[PDB]
Amino acid sequence: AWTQVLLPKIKNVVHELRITNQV
Amino acid sequence: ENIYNRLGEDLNKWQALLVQIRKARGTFDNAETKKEFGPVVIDYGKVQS
Repeated sequence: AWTQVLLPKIKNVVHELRITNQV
Repeated sequence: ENIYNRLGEDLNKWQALLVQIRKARGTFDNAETKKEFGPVVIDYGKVQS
């Protein structure tokens, strides 16, 4: 069930894209 | 040109000032847009970009 949820409560994972010293 | 004349032929050309300019990037070039300090908040939003 968890696998088909990936494809059961699931935490929402988050990450961001940023730029520093123009990188 | 004033900077060039003042630091004409330093260690190599400047070799120091450029280093602190990287350090001078502090309080700047960060994900934070508004500097909070207690009940006084300063937003460098317009000037950021």
